[PDB]
Amino acid sequence: GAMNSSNYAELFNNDIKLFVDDTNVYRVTVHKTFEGNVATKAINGCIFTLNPKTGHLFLKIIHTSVWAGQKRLSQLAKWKTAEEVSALVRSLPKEEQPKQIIVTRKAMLDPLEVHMLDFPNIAIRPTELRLPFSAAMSIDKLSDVVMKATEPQMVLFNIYDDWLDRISSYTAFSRLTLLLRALKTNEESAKMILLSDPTITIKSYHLWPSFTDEQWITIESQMRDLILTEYGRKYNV
Amino acid sequence: MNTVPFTSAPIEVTIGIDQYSFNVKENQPFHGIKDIPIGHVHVIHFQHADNSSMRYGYWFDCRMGNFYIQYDPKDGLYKMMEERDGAKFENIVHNFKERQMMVSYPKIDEDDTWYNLTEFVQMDKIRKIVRKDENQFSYVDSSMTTVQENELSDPAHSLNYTVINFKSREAIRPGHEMEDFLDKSYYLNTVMLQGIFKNSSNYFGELQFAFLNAMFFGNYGSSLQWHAMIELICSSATVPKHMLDKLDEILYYQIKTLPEQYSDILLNERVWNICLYSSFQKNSLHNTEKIMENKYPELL
Ligand SMILES: N#C[C@@H](N)c1cccc(Cl)c1
Ligand SMILES: N#C[C@H](N)c1cccc(Cl)c1
Repeated sequence: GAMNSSNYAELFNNDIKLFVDDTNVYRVTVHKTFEGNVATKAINGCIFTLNPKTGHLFLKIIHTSVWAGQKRLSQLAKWKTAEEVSALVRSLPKEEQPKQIIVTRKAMLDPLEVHMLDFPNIAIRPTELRLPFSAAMSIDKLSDVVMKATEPQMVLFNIYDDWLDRISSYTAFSRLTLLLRALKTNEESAKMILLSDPTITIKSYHLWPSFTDEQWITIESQMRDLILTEYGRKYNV
Repeated sequence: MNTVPFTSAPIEVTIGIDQYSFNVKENQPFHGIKDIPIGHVHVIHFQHADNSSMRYGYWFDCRMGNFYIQYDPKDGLYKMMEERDGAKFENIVHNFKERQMMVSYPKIDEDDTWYNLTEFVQMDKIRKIVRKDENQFSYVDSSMTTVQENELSDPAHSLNYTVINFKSREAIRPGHEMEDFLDKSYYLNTVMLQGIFKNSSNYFGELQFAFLNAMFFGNYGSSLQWHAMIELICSSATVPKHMLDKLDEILYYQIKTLPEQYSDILLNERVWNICLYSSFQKNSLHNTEKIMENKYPELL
């Protein structure tokens, strides 16, 4: 069924599973036309497919050419997402295929179920968690590869860098969701926190800075302070 | 005009014949139903006064044999049987007719209701949904499950309706996932009409039979089938015009006949609101939409 706080440790067991977030698949800017009407211009998007145990991220870049001449794009985007996730599963060796796919938005359930009819033993599940994966495009190296793409492309990342050498996947996912929630709530301040100290850098092969264990504690506290600060600003608390 | 005689009525029972119903008292001198119109299937059905559990009944066509009802005190129900001796059956019926111990199928001359509800229903197709090859008539009751219900448990006692499942490989061509899920025309026209039913008359016959079993027995699986067969047409962008016009007539007479006080249990709000107001055919069912809005505006 649906995945929630009661069964949260299930994310870090040994059954292969993937989260799929479609928020950033169909992205547009809205603008006025010469005649004073309104029109949209699409920009490149991405499917965010993540194994929360290992940190492996399958970032399928959705190039704007896939929308050319198509109608009802917000609906199509869900079905294109499901088509691409299905294609990914089929591309993986059998022993790497997921036993569960958890979609972050319930509107993806039917499109994904229909595309996965050939896999009756892969469970397609919603979640009651509010996960901040829409903020993936606030990670500079991910946004850069999406915006530079000139054609459809799949790029593979480890969204946890090397953290699993020192922490569990439960703690790594908690760190990731805190960072992403902070970037979603106040992107400029979050990036300031992450880069303020020039002596801590991002390795060429990493997405996040090379913080020591003690520095991660400080950073995590600063991210929590940001989120709470923004909540007080929002609600006048 | 044909006759279904009864040996006796040993237990108090409500007896229905098609859309008509009447009460018989325990040990009342009742010996059956005469003047049954030739040319249609019919259903004779029962609800016991001391145990409204299990509505049950029999679908039959008097052109296929001579049928009578005898109460079985061991199995505790009224059973349909076939009498192969024609001269004996005629003699038994003539005696009861002379003694005026039979009620008369009260068909008003102006009234086409039963034809309208059974236009496409054939006894031969009923006998393939309800499998009991040694009898020419078919038993149905309130509790019988459908093949589809059993997949999600005695197979010999099942209703073998055609399985309709919108999220199944049968309904969805590989490579046409969005297309076939949002527009069911492939599944309706190629898979169901051309492939399984062979023509629209057989499809409408099964739809009509499912509705009648839902209404007369409160058979839940039959109600599910009736709604699935409506939804499959309404959710198809490409449907022959003659089928849409006929569906509107079929549904109009079904909604007209439904008991007002059973609407809460016999009508699926989601399906009807989708079919009348959101589907490809939302504007193709004028007569049905008008009766639904005037008779059951709450459901909508
Ligand atoms: N009209 C009517 C019913 N009360 C009724 C009475 C006696 C026989 C039959 Cl079939 C129906
Ligand atoms: N004797 C005899 C059978 N019980 C029988 C046959 C035909 C009609 C009826 Cl009511 C009864």
